Amino acid sequence: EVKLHQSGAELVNPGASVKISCKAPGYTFNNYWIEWVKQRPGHGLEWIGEILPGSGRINYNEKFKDKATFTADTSSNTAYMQLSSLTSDDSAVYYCAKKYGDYWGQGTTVTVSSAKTTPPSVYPLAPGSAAQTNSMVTLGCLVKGYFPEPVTVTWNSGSLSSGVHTFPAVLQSDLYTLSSSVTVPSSTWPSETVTCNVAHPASSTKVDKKIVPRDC
Amino acid sequence: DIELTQSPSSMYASLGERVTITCKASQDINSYLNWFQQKPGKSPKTLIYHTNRLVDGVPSRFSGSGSGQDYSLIISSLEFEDMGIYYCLQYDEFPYTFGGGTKLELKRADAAPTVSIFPPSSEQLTSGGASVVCFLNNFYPKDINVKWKIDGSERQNGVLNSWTDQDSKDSTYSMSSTLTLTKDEYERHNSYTCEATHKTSTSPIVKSFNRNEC
Ligand SMILES: Oc1ccc2ccc3c4ccccc4cc4ccc1c2c43
Repeated sequence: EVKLHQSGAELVNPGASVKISCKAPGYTFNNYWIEWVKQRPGHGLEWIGEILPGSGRINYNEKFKDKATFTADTSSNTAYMQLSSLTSDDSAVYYCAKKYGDYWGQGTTVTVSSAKTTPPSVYPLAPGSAAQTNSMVTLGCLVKGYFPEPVTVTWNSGSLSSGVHTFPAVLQSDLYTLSSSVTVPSSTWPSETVTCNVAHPASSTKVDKKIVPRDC
Repeated sequence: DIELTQSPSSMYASLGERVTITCKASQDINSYLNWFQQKPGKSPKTLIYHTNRLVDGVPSRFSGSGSGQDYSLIISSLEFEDMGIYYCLQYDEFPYTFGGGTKLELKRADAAPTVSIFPPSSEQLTSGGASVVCFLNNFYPKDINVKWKIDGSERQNGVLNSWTDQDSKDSTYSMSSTLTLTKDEYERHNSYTCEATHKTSTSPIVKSFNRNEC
């Protein structure tokens, strides 16, 4: 799948800077150019520049000349890209890639915003008492009012992965809302319990919510 | 900059059909043209470099061709795992540049959505909000309309929608629609309804509950 390892998501104020790492393991770090690419949602891909670690050779796209700064450290097989005087046109996913074969990082999301970090509220979605007894039942989690992205959502700590749709977050004002559904056999719920797990690393929050049938 | 225009900008094709997408450069790029595949929420992956060379492990159904300004990527027999967005890149002159991408979506049998409505949790009502959620899952094709009704009357503000990309298992699409009110608003009405209208029927699929029960 992905062969290079990038640093994690970042929330940074407008005007400030971030430094993203790209780790490239292997004995030949100085033999390969590292490319840096920008992707804003809805837009396509865009080339930022490249660096050849250990050579003093670097090529910038003109458009990012004063925005990106590339360095590399050869003893740790790690390339860096600093992005400076950030504005909201800089909010995007950034990738690094070797200039050879299929060697891409997982990407690094950057959010340029001075909005406040806010933990989510996690709400269960259990079927109404207008209870439809087809042979499958759908349950859900609403994950509301958080900032920044991402949260990760799982079901029974990862053990339940079939029947799951986790929907992209939507940004309303300066807060995200996201929902996840899971569909399971009717015979098996509620007797075999279903719990949603939500992690919001930016607020150092984790919430677990058992989906319980509605009472009265 | 060299400009790359990809055509078509999106495509539908069935399992086993041949597929051809094109990349046109604004000047001669002397065969320095790569192709990448990007799936929803994943990183890009390198398929073809220098017009027509396969990266190791790339399946044989892929090939590339072209010269001067006109390049193509060809899939000889389409597989379900070939869904995604395809990008060309030229490396003849700095700055290197990508095309705008071609989205490739897989055909399949029509399928109505499975629609579920959920009242607000009692937990959320304690904070003074009330979100009503409607899931429209595993439908094809992607085009769908969701309409919310409070006591028989259409409602449009406070509604937030989110679509999935094409499912990697069954090639369907899903959607989530959340109607957010205040608890005060929510407690004043009785009947809440989401109506989905999809290509498969001229009757909307209607799902609703009455606040008066648990
Ligand atoms: O000649 C080449 C052989 C393999 C390549 C693999 C990846 C990339 C690449 C990836 C991201 C951004 C720009 C890139 C440019 C090249 C250019 C040549 C090349 C390869 C490239």
